Amino acid sequence: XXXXXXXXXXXXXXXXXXXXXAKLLWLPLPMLMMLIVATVGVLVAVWLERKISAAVQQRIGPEYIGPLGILAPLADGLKLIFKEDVLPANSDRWLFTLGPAVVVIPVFLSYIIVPFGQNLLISNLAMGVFLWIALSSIAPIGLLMAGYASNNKYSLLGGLRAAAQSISYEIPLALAVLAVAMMSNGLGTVEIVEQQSQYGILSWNVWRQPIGFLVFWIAALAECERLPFDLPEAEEELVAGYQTEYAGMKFALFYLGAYVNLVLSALLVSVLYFGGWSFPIPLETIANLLGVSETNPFLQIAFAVLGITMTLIKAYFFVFLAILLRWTVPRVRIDQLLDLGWKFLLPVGLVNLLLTAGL
Amino acid sequence: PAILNPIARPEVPQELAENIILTSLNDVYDWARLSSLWPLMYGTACCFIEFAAMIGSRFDFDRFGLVPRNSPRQADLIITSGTITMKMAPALVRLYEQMPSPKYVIAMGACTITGGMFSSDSYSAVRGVDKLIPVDVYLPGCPPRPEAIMDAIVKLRKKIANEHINERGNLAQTHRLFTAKHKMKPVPPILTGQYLNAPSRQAPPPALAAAM
Amino acid sequence: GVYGALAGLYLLVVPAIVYAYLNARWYVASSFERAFMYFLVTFFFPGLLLLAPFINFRPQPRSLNS
Amino acid sequence: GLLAGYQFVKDLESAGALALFVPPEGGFEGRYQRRLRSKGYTTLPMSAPGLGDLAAYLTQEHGIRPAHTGKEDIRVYFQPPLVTYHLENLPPNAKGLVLWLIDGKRLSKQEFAYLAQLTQTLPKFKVVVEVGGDRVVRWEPLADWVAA
Amino acid sequence: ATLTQTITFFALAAAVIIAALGVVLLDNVVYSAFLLGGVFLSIAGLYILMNADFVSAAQILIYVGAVNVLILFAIMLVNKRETYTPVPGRWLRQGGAAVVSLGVFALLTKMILQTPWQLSSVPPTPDSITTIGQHFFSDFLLPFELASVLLLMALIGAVVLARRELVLEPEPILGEEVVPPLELPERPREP
Amino acid sequence: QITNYAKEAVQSAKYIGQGLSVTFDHMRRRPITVQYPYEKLIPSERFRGRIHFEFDKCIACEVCVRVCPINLPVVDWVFNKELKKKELKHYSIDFGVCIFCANCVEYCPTNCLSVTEEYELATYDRHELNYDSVAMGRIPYKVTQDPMVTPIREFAYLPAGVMSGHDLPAGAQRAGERPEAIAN
Amino acid sequence: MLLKSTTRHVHIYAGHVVDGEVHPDTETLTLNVDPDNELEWNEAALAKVEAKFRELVANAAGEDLTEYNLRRIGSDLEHFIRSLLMQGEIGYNLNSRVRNYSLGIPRVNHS
Amino acid sequence: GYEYFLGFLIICSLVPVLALAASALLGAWIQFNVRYYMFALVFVIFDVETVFLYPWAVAFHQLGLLAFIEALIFIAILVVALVYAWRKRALEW
Ligand code: SF4
Ligand code: SF4
Ligand code: SF4
Repeated sequence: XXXXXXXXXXXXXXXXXXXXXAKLLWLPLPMLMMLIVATVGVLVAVWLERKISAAVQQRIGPEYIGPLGILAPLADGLKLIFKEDVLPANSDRWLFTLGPAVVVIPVFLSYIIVPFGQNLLISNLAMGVFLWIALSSIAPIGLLMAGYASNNKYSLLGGLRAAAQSISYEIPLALAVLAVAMMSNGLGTVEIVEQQSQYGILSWNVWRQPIGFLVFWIAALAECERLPFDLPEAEEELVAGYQTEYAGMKFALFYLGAYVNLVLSALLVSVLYFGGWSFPIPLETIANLLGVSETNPFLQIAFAVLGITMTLIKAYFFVFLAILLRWTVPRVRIDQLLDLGWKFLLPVGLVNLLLTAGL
Repeated sequence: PAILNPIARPEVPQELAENIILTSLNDVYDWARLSSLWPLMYGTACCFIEFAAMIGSRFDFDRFGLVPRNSPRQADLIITSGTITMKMAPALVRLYEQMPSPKYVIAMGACTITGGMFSSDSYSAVRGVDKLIPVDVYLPGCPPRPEAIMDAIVKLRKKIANEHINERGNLAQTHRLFTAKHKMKPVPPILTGQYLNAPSRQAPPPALAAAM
Repeated sequence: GVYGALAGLYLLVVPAIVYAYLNARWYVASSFERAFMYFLVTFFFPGLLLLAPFINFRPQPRSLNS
Repeated sequence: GLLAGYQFVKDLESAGALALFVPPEGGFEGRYQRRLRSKGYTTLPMSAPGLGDLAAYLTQEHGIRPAHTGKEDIRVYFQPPLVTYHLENLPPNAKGLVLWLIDGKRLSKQEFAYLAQLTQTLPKFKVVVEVGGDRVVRWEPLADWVAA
Repeated sequence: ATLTQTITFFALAAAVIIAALGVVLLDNVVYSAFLLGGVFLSIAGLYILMNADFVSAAQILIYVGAVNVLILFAIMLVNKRETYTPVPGRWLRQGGAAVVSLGVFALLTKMILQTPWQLSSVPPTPDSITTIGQHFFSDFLLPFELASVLLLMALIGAVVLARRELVLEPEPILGEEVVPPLELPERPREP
Repeated sequence: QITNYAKEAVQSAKYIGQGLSVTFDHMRRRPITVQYPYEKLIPSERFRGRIHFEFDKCIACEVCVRVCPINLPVVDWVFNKELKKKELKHYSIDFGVCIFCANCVEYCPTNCLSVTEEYELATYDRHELNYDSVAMGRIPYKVTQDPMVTPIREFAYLPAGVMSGHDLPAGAQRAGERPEAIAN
Repeated sequence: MLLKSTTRHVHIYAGHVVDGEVHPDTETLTLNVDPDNELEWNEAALAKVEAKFRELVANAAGEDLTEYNLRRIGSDLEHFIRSLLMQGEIGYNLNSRVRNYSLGIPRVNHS
Repeated sequence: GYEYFLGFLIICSLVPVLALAASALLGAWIQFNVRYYMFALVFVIFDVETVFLYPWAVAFHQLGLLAFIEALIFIAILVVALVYAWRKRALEW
């Protein structure tokens, strides 16, 4: 019991500055400027989810809230904070609350990697395309405590099925980063976008890694998206999966934290295989997806904000392509999910690593 | 007495004090719950196809923020799109108790309002869904049009906005729990999970096959 | 990293101009133009989210000329 | 605007018979009967098409015949008068009641005229009718609305 | 930056031994398997303080990301084993192991504090991912190739030991004197 | 093989690429939807919305009660032996028990009961649906006389060829009702 | 198993209740009248329902513990609670969010 | 250089939990199908393979050709580990 006095010894000794320096939250301005761009990266991806999925179905999408659904990600996220989140009756309590936290704090901490904009980089760590695949492997644990602590039979079945899916698609995702870590001679995500900043478009890694972009793309969407996911129990293998007994603010981590995972996946397709904050000649004509003049005040305000946010704008394209793949591929079953990340995506991710070499 | 089924006098003063700041933080509490409320993808009888036609492209579901969530926990609204018999009446109260407390049932069709055309002579039909669960909006029709239920969403959306934030405590059920002991014999469960490998399907029994 | 010089023109001024464009031609827009309409919401989204309850896209009252 | 104060309550204390004009998508009327309910006024939201003759339902007792559906006989349920029996139940600390008549588009012009003058003769009783639609929530007195 | 690095050591060094006392002393075995990741994440957080950014990420990927997941898939395959739990099994020899561990800890702390360590004041690790992969192919090349044979064999045996024999389950292939399938021919006998 | 595996990926990832060309071409089409509270779709000429009642035309026959599937409408009549003709004193149909089968408006001798156009009846209270004789004897909400609602027509009312109600500047139904009264 | 008879007002479970979680028993029958507060109760009338609840459980203690027989107790309980409204003992709760008047409207006696 | 002051604050806000954690110490079948183990078993063998390739691939052009044949003996012997798991139905589900 000699460690009973130990944990309260450095507790109050740290608490004197843990309350005193508690008010100064996000004291660096490029940390607060990131978290606003982090939040509106996710809030687009909920608006872009409901609007692109309505466009492929020839319905409107959310009108009547905001101008054209601009507040529809906000009200869908604010109603979950206001709902009286009550636990199931016979269940765990501590494992139930940290259920969604272990799933989504990995995709929040590993948001510190992505260098969106030439003048917005939070920290250039010594790695980070390896720290991302390390941190995202904590997420199968949270799918096991969401499944266990919810204490119904069908969410254990959904918890063991969601964990064994994320198990299967992390190892081809590890080798798809190993292709562009071999070309870039490093894991630094500033060094990775620096090898693609030489010729603008013709030096992007998707032109050099046509298969490894496809290994990354199928493995990323098999860990964040809605297309290869049995959490909709339309096959009735479970009731509703591991996200069954989760209501209110804990479900908001399962709901909105799957869009942080979609954006962070898309933010790294547009760093590895596409040049992060890289773009062609600014002084272009009216048909350059811009205005009509050559030097507008609306075009001096674009490239100043495009200078701080271009990788996320590129990530807004692969968010759009992930929704356009949802209404294209069939909802494939779990027996053919795990026969893809092991029997198909693991050899062609290993073959690409040898073809990224000389062999 | 003097008036049957009376209304009890609210003896509390109902001091619902609200300044400019709390009323602004109450309009956001109501707008976020009316403009994005999620219906449980539920329905038993014919009236679900008048509700599933509202998921489609002609009448848009996700236009009022309705996203059909096929789980009782993630949903709040429950449009009772079907006749409730003696069976499924325990199942419906279970899907209603498994809900975060700003619930807002709306009835749908004649057979959840008063059990409409089975209200005359039918031995297992609940005559109205509000014999089981408390309902917000009613909706006559058999079936209603998909336009007619979107008016009942609009009538529901007008009812969320009236809800003050200081009345969140009255949304929880109260437990006037009483207990009693009985002498009823417990019956073994008749519905066990074996159908094909039950010991009566493999072969016809004796004293039956002789006449065959 | 300024207060509102190259930020207030992005958060306050230009989103009211996209809302003059988004309210005018969104449903009557083309197929090539609507791809640019989705980009204008997607790029200017921190400004369009701020001046969101200060503009309404509800259609005008009908004439009833009979 | 967004931060509406309590000006809606002051017009109902003055006019007594308001005529709301709400957006048809719904959800923006009821923020003005929270300002009304925070100021002591209880609210009784009725549906305007379900009322018959307004004199016989509101200020008089009415024989409401239930659906016998062939199995019962013709019962007559004499319900108490709506705007009277509800005035005798709110406490004397609280102020009057306001009739929040939704779906007021289908009332006759001689039924708003009865609802206008009824707030005069009855102390601590007001009405709000949701007649018509407009893109912004706007109100006017019912004596103005029967003119146009 | 010294005080923030110093008190984040004891914020992690207390987090690992509380989770280590959590995996050992808790009555629920499932709570131990989740707190086991609290052991491994803290030590992987302790390598960032010790300039080991690769092995920190190699611990989250393997220990937390793979081994802790493999524990949990095996914890929840054995949950119907024994709900009896006779914690006082036959005697109080569960406290007879409390003095041997504290005797080891008193022995090692006697060593650690009094041993003069040869601390080298050389500026360390200039991007130690290239100085860790030059060691995989110059110094520790032969451990690196043999660790591949280790992982093959640990996959041959564990697939063999944990598969369900659905090829031929009632197959006692021959007999001189009768031997059951997948059981050693030395039959149990009481003298 | 090492060449067979990297070339087994191109045969699918091209087929996925010409799957995304189809789904993006689904976004080329105009959203053929009905924005409800601002574009209410017009009900048909035989749509049975709710019943209308004429108290000066109901001579207490109780045919509506005998042909209703659940004997719903409450005809309340005295005999009035001074006049020797039953004059009713109350009439009410309890909507919400109503299926809108409209057997009462069909076997009506006096054309007193009649279906309206309005489906937009929905209350907070169940007993507010018990419409009186003077609550059923009101004006139906016509969809086209709303200065907020742009009413779009229905299929089998558009002209011949068009299958949508939004690109409809004018027109009529698909065929004339009496063209062959002056023609043939 | 949780044999239960849950109408709007009368929730009868076959078991005892420990803070929301119900453990199915064989001796007990728990009962919470009016979970959603549609009626304003008092201690004089709650004892009348609780004496009625003792009356039906003791009377029907020769039958079989099925969900049909619990649904007969909760039917006779809900028929008893409605007679306490037509006697004017209890009344409708106006503080409830919904006023659908499930047990009949308020009405005066003999006009 | 600001993530480390952030990363200090993620742990400095949880020191109140470590004080309370030390005071805390002082008809439902799931059928046993061994595929939950066997899919993580083959994951453990290959997550350990791939973490050996990260120091090789970062310093790939800085090592030579004999260090590329050496990394092939690592990789080609766990191609045999992968095709063992296919033929023996380890990852069948
Ligand atoms: S009222 Fe008609 S449509 Fe509705 S549930 Fe009953 S039978 Fe089905
Ligand atoms: S069926 Fe028609 S004519 Fe006959 S009593 Fe009824 S309303 Fe009058
Ligand atoms: S609407 Fe139909 S069911 Fe109802 S009373 Fe009239 S005929 Fe009978």
